[PDB]
Amino acid sequence: DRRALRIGVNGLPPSLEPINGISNTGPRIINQIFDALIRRDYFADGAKGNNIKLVPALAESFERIDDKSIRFKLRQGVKFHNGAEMTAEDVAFTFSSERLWGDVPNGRNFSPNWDEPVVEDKYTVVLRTKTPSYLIEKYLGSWLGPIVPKEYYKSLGAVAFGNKPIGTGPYKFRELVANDHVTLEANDGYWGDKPTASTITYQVVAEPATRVAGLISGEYDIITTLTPDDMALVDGYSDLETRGTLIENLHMFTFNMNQPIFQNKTLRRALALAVNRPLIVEALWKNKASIPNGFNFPHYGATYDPKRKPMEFNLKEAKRLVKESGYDGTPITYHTMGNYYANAVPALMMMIEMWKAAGITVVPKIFAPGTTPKDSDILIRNWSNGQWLTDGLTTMVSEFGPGRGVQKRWGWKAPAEFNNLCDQVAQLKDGEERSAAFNRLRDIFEDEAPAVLMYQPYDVYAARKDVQWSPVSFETMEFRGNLNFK
Ligand SMILES: O=P(O)(O)O[C@@H]1[C@@H](O)[C@H](O)[C@@H](CO)O[C@H]1O
Repeated sequence: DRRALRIGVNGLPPSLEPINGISNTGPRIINQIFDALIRRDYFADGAKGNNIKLVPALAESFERIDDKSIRFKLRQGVKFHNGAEMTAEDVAFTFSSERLWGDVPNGRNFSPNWDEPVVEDKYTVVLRTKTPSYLIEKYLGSWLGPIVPKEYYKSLGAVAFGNKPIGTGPYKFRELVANDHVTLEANDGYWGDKPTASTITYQVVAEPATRVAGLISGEYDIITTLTPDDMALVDGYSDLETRGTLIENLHMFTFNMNQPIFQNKTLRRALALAVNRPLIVEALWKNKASIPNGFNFPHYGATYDPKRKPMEFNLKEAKRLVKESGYDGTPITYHTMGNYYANAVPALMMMIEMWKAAGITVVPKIFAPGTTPKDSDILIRNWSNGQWLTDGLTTMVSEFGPGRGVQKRWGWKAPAEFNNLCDQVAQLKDGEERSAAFNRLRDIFEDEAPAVLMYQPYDVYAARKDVQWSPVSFETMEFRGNLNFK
């Protein structure tokens, strides 16, 4: 009776464990298998997929009890896909030190300074931080929020769980063939709205042209990760149409600052100032992508500055910084996994011409999916950052802050003021002091260039008109109240 939904995707996450799966590819599957305590209701009050409104989901209700603690009263009788009941012990294990120190390597890095949860009774749990945090609600309504089954997860382990996941969500896991496909089936025991698809298959078609062809042949219902130039060919078919939105993600490139050439900021800044981002955005994105003024976005709220000035493209100063660095003309690789990111390779080719004008030789190192390149082989690599809280702390603090990946793993030796301001904004209410501390972090980041911010992508999907689904302003696919078949 219900139609089978087929989605052609750019890739699959390494795992379906909610934290390990954090990437451009995981949420669109994880969002279907799991629910969090709080859900971002993208379409609430007439919004077109961009509403920040957080509403209770596995939590029937909640109350903030002090500046570091929230008491959650859970929905009763909700079942995981294996029959076990969702209780306070599952929620406590989800945000426990045992689960978040998985060796799940980024559980600790993305999380606030959680104190241990308190199970007050079967359906009541207090989630709390060791220091004051006014962001707890936002953290529990984000991609960190999915609730996992304690006993099943403990018996399997994080990675085996990530291959056979069990959650409470509208679609249950059926099968996975690594780097090929994931198939989910409707959970007719779902506590929320009835799932409208019989099955949902996510099938990897790494090349966009082959993926557009699949939609025309009728092998796919929806396809992901297209560019604004693909819209003309697709929209020509009366049966098909494109659906796009400006998402809360940033396309960027970053450096292995352990490498001697990038241990200092001089050549990082030359590589940053030589990029003419408005020309790339015009030529490849039809001006649909948006250049931000540092890590600065409308969904941040009180920490968004509309009047902030952008970083200027300056070839003259980039040439002078190249000369100043002593750069001897060694070709620098730029690792890119094909077009995992929309317009990744055409943007790199344009930037190579801009870097050549500055006197820098950058060569592409296109690597196939499945090839996990070693850290030592990386010089420049592309990346993206999902701005995953409706707040300024993510991703300037969460990715580039003290003790986290960019500084520890990739060796960015950040200034003292930056790291102190990162700690201060975690324990600080919105207002005048917080807003200026974020514009100070933005100024330091611009001067050090541990990464270069390209643009906020205009995320383009394509679909059959007989599949009623609207994209959301994030790197996921929401089908709750947003998936009908004509
Ligand atoms: O760009 P990919 O690697 O698919 O996913 C990134 C994550 O690596 C990153 O940790 C997260 C938050 O910054 O944003 C994603 O979009």
